[PDB]
Amino acid sequence: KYVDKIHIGNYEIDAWYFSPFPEDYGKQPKLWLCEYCLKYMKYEKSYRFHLGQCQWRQPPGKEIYRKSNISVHEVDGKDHKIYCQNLCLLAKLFLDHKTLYFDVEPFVFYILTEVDRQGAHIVGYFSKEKESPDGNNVSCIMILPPYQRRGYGRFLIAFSYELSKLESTVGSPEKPLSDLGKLSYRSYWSWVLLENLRDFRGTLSIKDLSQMTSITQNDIISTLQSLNMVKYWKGQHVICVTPKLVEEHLKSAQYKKPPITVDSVCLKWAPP
Ligand SMILES: O=C(NNS(=O)(=O)c1ccccc1)c1cccc(-c2ccccc2)c1F
Ligand SMILES: [Zn+2]
Repeated sequence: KYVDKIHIGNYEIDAWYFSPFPEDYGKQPKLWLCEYCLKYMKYEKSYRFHLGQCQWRQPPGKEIYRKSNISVHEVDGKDHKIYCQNLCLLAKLFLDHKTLYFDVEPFVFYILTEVDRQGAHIVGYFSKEKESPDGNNVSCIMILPPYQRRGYGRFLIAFSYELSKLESTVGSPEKPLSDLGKLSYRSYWSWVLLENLRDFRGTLSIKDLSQMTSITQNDIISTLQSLNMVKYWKGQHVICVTPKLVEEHLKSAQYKKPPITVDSVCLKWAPP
């Protein structure tokens, strides 16, 4: 009765939440999605027919990042409305709190793919308001279940701050965050701030760290509080840490997986 399982590419994936695909699509045992254009179909036969006809082998929009077989496409919701609506309905399967599926024109979408000889395979994405009155640099961020906890979420969160740096602005993801999203941001912020605290020593203020990382002062403070690296003096949070305590944190299992890194040399983008 609601969609509860999808087939996309070589994966079958169970749903986590309701998504408002048309009612008729929910009635089927599975929903079949083209992994390139994201069209959703009701039958294995209409899916197989589509696979032989469809000419897409990557997302639409512009490839703004490519390094080896990792790529990011920027897709404006006004230029590619149907693709973006399809992506939003797919994402809502895994996001409890996303509420926008059809009115995609105010958004830009950054689609992460991993490329082989067959084409560019969607891993996840994040959406971002073209104009955010609140300074949100991510609206929703979703990594499909088979790629979760494998470094792709870390890449996309880093990528989102790389755009913010290019815009000379700080940014924070729109709340509420998902459960995975919270853990992932907390770990990313800790990593970035600890690595900057290692490389300086260093007369870095919180404002300094915000300008260097595009992480907001508030998210830096809440992170530094969770690491017990801040003292408070007459109304001001101030950094307080030894080089050694910084290394103790970084030696921990959390920060030991080799990251897929965002190479600024491979990013092609300027503020619109
Ligand atoms: O994969 C993830 N994080 N794990 S990760 O290895 O990339 C990572 C992230 C940050 C720090 C360290 C490791 C990840 C990161 C952000 C969002 C989601 C997500 C949220 C709701 C529904 C579906 C997915 C994630 F799954
Ligand atoms: Zn297709």
